[PDB]
Amino acid sequence: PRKVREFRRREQEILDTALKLFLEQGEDSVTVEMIADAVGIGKGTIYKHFKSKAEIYLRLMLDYERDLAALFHSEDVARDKEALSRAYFEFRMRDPQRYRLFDRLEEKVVKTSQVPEMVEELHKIRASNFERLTQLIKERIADGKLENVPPYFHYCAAWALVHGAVALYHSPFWREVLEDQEGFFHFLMDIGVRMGNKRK
Amino acid sequence: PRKVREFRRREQEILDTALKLFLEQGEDSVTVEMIADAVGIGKGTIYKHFKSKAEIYLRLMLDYERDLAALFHSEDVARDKEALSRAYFEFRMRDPQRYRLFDRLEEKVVKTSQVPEMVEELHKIRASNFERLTQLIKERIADGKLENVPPYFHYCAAWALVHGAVALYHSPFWREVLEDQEGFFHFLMDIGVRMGNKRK
Repeated sequence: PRKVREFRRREQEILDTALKLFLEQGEDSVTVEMIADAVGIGKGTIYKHFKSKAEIYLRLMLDYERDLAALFHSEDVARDKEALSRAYFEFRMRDPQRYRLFDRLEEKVVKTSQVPEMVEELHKIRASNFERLTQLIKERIADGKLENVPPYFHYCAAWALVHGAVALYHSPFWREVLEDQEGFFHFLMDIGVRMGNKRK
Repeated sequence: PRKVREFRRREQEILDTALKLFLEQGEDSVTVEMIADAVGIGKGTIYKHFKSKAEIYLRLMLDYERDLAALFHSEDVARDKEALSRAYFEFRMRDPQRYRLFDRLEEKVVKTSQVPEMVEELHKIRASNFERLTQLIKERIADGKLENVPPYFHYCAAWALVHGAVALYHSPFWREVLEDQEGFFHFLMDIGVRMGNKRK
């Protein structure tokens, strides 16, 4: 499996390197040559790893859902809720600058020359994760922690917050909160986990 | 006297009439001529009370803040919290399409070199309202309701939600949330009043 493991290493750095390159400067402002030079493998191996620039885009967005999927222990026997729900909220807001980037890339790629094999593969896992989210809510309404209301009361709520906070970390002058301020983050985590919780 | 009250009818009604027209039709798709006929008076009549269409915009946004100002009963000594905290959120989300209308209207022409005589009054009234909000936040940490963290931790949360919900009340598929479910509102109300509260 040795020829395999160094393939995955080379491929991963190119993915980690590239993400900084889009997040730094600009999403459109990078090319394979910049990513090739940032890793220094001379624009030929990266070609073998990923055929096009757009392929890296979705491979990032695919892997983003793979980790959110991996966060969901996916086997729903007992296990601790809330804490997984916290791991959810921590995950959604961990890189608000990355969040808005991925929205741009889906709006970019899907309309313009989408490589649909990964786009159509993507929506499947996104809809698969959505199911696991609504499932996570139902188990939490069953225990009695969360309030007994339709699960789209909640999944829309958990969506409205995460959409607003990322809009906070972005639109105005709140560059104070964006960097450091781990007491707003863990405060914001407690906001989501305690959102809709029942009080007698 | 009797001579006074009839000024207020035209101004109030035409503004109340007009506000509905933008939300139904479009903010830019309407003109004073339609608004003159929507209540059925001469355009010349509207002209004396209100100068141009673009100026009509801010008088709504001013009155929206004028009512929010009146809501914070700094006149009153007692000062009932929580219900005022709900009255805040109830006020902010009662017309989420109007919030985006005012947000969109600010994004539109009024921001760029149009009737600034009215524009700076808004910032003054908005910044004055901001004071009463952060004041209400601090007073509620005094009682022990909110968690003891810097008082704009909460104003940032309460802003991120209200920005997300308005984006939800605007989300593509949610035509039910506005009129079918009145129980989603009271769900968010219990969410807002109980947002950031301290535990044992």
